[PDB]
Amino acid sequence: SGFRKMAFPSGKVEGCMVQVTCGTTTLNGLWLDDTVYCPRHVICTAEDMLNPNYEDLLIRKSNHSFLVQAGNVQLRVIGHSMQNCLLRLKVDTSNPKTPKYKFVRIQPGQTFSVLACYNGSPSGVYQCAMRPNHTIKGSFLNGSCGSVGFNIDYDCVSFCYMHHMELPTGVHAGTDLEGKFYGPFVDIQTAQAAGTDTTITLNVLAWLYAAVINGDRWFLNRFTTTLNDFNLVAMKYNYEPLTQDHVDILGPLSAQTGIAVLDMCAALKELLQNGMNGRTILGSTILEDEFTPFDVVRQCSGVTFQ
Ligand SMILES: O=C[C@H](Cc1cnc[nH]1)NC[C@H]1C[C@@H]2CCCC[C@H]2CN1C(=O)c1ccc(-c2ccccc2)cc1
Repeated sequence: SGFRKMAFPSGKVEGCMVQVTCGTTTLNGLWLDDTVYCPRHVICTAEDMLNPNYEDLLIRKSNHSFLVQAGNVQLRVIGHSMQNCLLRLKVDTSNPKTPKYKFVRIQPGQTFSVLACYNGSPSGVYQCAMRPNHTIKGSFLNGSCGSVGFNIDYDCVSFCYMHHMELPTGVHAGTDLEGKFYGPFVDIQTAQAAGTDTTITLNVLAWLYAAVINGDRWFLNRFTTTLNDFNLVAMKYNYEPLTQDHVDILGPLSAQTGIAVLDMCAALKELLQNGMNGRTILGSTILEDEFTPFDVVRQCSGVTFQ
């Protein structure tokens, strides 16, 4: 029993973190095979960041303008190219700890684990969701750029995030591993701000199913709702509209608990209208939205408690 935010074991990623230095900037890169991936702003000073031109900044560097460290070993760069917002550096050695892996662009609402690194050295791990406004509520200090996000299935690591910047509200933005930002953000130190965010409805429902699988049913009710009357209520409380594809996604959880997804939407609609009356769900006093349906099935018993 119990339900916690849970990150994937981080060993396979820890064996890929390195340190990358260009001039006086140092940050983290990701060493798979014979490439090292890192934020392309490692080639910038503080002042360049106001208005950089990366193409023009990069033609000015050589292979030996980049220093790559892996533990105590110096790795020798033999090639470099820019890919959108990342650099790929080719190094003279193939990472012997490279895991089976793939690169994925995750979609708002999905979750992943982040290995926070400083100077190529892993310091912590936590789980977070991609918000609808394309930020994440990370925990990151200066020097954490190049820290990655990932999911693990079987033995295969799906890398899906690289950390590039922190926004004024204290949220974090970054890219996939082909260098394309998540959201409307760019690697320029120019006024930028998180767009308004929304509660991830699919996840709240998934988490209410969790609560039922463990054995708690206090927040259910006798009512059902149409999809459409749900949404009139959802918008008013700044929840994402529920779509039929989100309803189909919840099928398995609906089936494990015998609660119909709309019936759960009526449960939620009533939670939104009345509060929780000082009660809790899975230990929380507030509706939680950073567990996906897949996160609930992965963590919960396949046998409902009742
Ligand atoms: O390496 C980590 C940081 C990101 C981060 C820090 N804390 C959590 N995450 N890298 C931020 C870098 C690069 C980034 C690229 C996108 C546009 C914003 C920049 C911000 N970065 C700077 O180098 C930077 C640091 C400090 C200031 C600053 C300091 C004092 C007053 C105003 C600005 C401006 C830029």
